[PDB]
Amino acid sequence: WTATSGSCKGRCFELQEVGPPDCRCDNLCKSYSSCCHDFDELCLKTARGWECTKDRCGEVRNEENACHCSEDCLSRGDCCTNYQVVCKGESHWVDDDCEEIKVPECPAGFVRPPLIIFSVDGFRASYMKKGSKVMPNIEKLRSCGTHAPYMRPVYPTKTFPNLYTLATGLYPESHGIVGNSMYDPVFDASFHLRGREKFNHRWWGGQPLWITATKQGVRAGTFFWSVSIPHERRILTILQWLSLPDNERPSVYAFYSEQPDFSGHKYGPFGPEMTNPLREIDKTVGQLMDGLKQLRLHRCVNVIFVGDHGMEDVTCDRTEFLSNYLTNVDDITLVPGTLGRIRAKSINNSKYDPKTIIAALTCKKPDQHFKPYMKQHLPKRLHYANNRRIEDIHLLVDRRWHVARKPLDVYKKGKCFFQGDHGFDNKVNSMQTVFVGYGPTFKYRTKVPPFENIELYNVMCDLLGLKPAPNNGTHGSLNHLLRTNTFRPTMPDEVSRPNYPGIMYLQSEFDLGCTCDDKVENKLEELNKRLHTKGSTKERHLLYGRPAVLYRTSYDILYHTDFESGYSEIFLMPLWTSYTISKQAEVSSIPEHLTNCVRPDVRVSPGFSQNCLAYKNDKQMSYGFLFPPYLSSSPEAKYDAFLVTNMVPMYPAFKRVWAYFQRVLVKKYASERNGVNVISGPIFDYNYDGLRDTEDEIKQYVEGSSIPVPTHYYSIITSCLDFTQPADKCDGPLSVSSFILPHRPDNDESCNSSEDESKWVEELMKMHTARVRDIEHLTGLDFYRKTSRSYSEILTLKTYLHTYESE
Ligand SMILES: *[C@@H]1O[C@H](CO)[C@@H](O[C@@H]2O[C@H](CO)[C@@H](O[C@@H]3O[C@H](CO[C@H]4O[C@H](CO)[C@@H](O)[C@H](O[C@H]5O[C@H](CO)[C@@H](O)[C@H](O)[C@@H]5O[C@H]5O[C@H](CO)[C@@H](O)[C@H](O)[C@@H]5O)[C@@H]4O)[C@@H](O)[C@H](O[C@H]4O[C@H](CO)[C@@H](O)[C@H](O)[C@@H]4O[C@H]4O[C@H](CO)[C@@H](O)[C@H](O)[C@@H]4O)[C@@H]3O)[C@H](O)[C@H]2NC(C)=O)[C@H](O)[C@H]1NC(C)=O
Ligand SMILES: CC(C)(C)c1cc(Cl)c(C#N)cc1OCc1n[nH]c2ncccc12
Ligand SMILES: [Ca+2]
Ligand SMILES: [Ca+2]
Ligand SMILES: [Cl-]
Ligand code: NA
Ligand code: NA
Ligand SMILES: [Zn+2]
Repeated sequence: WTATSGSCKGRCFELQEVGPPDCRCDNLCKSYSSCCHDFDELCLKTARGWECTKDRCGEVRNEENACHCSEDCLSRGDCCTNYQVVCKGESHWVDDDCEEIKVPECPAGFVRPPLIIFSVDGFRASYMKKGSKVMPNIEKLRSCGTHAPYMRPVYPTKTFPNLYTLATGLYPESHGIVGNSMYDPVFDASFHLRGREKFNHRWWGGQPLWITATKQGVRAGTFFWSVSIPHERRILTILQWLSLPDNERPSVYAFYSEQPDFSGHKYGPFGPEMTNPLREIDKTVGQLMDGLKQLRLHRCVNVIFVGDHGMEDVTCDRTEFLSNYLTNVDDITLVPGTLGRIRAKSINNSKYDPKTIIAALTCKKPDQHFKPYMKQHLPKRLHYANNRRIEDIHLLVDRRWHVARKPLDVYKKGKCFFQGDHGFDNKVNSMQTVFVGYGPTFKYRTKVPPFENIELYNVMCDLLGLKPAPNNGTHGSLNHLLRTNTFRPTMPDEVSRPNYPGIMYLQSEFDLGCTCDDKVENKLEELNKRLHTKGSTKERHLLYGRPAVLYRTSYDILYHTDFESGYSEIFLMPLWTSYTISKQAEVSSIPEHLTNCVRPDVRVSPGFSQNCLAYKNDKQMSYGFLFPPYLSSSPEAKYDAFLVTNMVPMYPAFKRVWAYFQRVLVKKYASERNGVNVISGPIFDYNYDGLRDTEDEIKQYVEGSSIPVPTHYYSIITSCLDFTQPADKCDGPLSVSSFILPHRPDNDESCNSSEDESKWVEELMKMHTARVRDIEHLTGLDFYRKTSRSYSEILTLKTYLHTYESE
């Protein structure tokens, strides 16, 4: 209940929320059906429109007008935004030449440059270029300020997940807004676009920027605007708040436009009808900047122009129906569209089986436009699993397509309405969105590389002098956007120092069940192999320092001619293995006599070694090697590759992937990149939280042993960004690509896996591309500790994702 017979007189767009049943005069009142009776009359005035004209100049103040052209309007803070242009001979902001803002130029009583976030729904990255002729205000922001060619959204590429990521720095799995629609089984409650449950605070995890600000003494404007408040009134309200007294005035503000998303759904991303919404958004930007200029704030305020996601061409005819695959289609609930989420219609049905649903949806039609996954098997770059609101079964839908339960869902919701949609995999080009920063704290005329929207919360906090709440950004990775206010991070401290074992065991102390045909015998070459086991080639194979171990554990550094490793006594395998392959390196085969060779490592105790008998007796599990025997520098060096300390457990199906990567792709990348340094290793993430498992979280071991089975294998492949220099003699910036491959007992994910590895393996590896940072979270390791580069630059490198999309 609301007692709507109080009044909004002098309270219009009040910042503090008053509690029921007292009637409200803030934005949200409309969305809650709780505004006072006179809210429209007093707070939503429209009389005479939004622009001054010559005949209104110097008018007598009429309080009914939407905005004012009277002499007193500047001091009242309520002129139409074009007032000084029409009445005082001033230029529009867009007509002024760009001049570098070297320092904030703020009115007295301004303690810090304010931040205004201008968010645009569905603003696809390529609009900046393709629409530039109709968006002069936006183009001036972009060209004069700091811009990226695009910004990567989070998955799913929907509105609420991305806007709340912008506000928190968190992945959807952590903040809780995992889609525009959700069921929470602990609450037994549903979240929808329509209606009232979406306002309950239990949906919204983390700490959004407005709360971070408020807790630290910085006042915030509203972030959520009711759909019926027109854009001109949103801008006027921001400008009015900016004229408040110092003690009352917010420092952070947000504007939101429902466009161009609204029209893009109807007409497609480049429909001819899209030109007008882009014109209109630009006009609104022009109003803001003109308004700021009137207040003498245009060289004081930092402005962020940012989108939530892009838009793709999607029509009703490109719909896959689960009714064409499953017999049991009425025993499931599907969350449909540009992603699929499946759960049981009834939790009383004990004949519901996820395995049989997945199998009925796997590779059933030759041009099938979706792929089913258990959520823990989704590419780790998506970070889309660790939330009870994300259903166990997930469908990744091909760009340009939808998935639905039955045809009737599409025509009874029989002809097609829509031509655009979004929600797809966040690496897809059409889903990419925009970032522009303009103001005293941003750089002048500066282009920066594409980056992820999870990074922006930290920067917004830096722009406002706030300490960010714990989040998924990597604070410092965006310092290159900023003139000043940089955050100066330090490297994390190493927690565990390594042991450096020498030769401590005789061959006969081992009873591992391993064989090797290696009884094959010189003081020239005897001292030389000794130097290699003490680390004489380490400078070649460990280019960026050894990774630091950031948790408590017991591990050994092991040196060899061709590779170096950090060997875990707890997990009985390397945490990491590092090696460099020059452009000139040669690929050889595993000699016939060494096919089943595994050799005891006399530096490492039997008790902390793997054994071959375990693999013999585990009928499902085989083994691979981290440093590949195929890339040995010489016949004699190859024996090192067969050490028991270089062995890792591998399903035969996965060994097909791994063998092709090692035998073919590494050498290909070395030829293309002019050498590469490779770091490879295992990952254990049995609870799919994106974070390194402790020993007691491991769910699977090689049968009859304490050898833990990795969930994933990673590689980090580094070279010189200037590819005219070899990877091992690089003077400047680095270039990286990485992956986190799921360690699966089948290749069901790859529908073409019966074919030669040259037709499917690289495609798999591209799907599972990763950031170095993702591998850091999953391993508790810290890479690139010893380079010549600035730490901020290295942080940027660690956040890079190699996407494999063209332009
Ligand atoms: C991305 O960045 C984020 C933020 O940095 C990272 O998330 C953090 O990860 C930490 C480790 O997983 C985690 O720390 C835990 O916090 C517990 C207290 O949690 C509450 O308080 C915080 C602080 O205000 C709050 O933010 C939390 O909010 C979550 O939950 C509510 C709903 O309940 C949601 O509104 C919200 O969206 C959020 O949900 C997300 O996180 C939770 C986990 O907290 C997930 O379950 C959800 O699916 C969702 O992803 C909480 O309200 C604390 O109690 C934990 O302590 C246990 O573990 C320690 C280890 O040191 C152990 O010593 C203790 O014994 C203790 O164990 C006891 O509980 C166990 C489980 O009940 C039990 O088995 C034991 O036997 C013990 O009884 C733990 O420290 C931190 O909360 C989150 N923060 C957020 C915001 O998500 C994320 O990791 C980053 N991602 C990547 C990939 O890097
Ligand atoms: C989390 C939240 C959605 C409040 C949000 C976050 C940020 Cl960071 C911004 C910014 N800039 C805007 C935000 O909301 C804008 C908004 N208003 N009205 C809407 N209606 C439908 C959909 C979105 C909106
Ligand atoms: Ca949106
Ligand atoms: Ca884990
Ligand atoms: Cl109302
Ligand atoms: Na086996
Ligand atoms: Na297959
Ligand atoms: Zn949309």
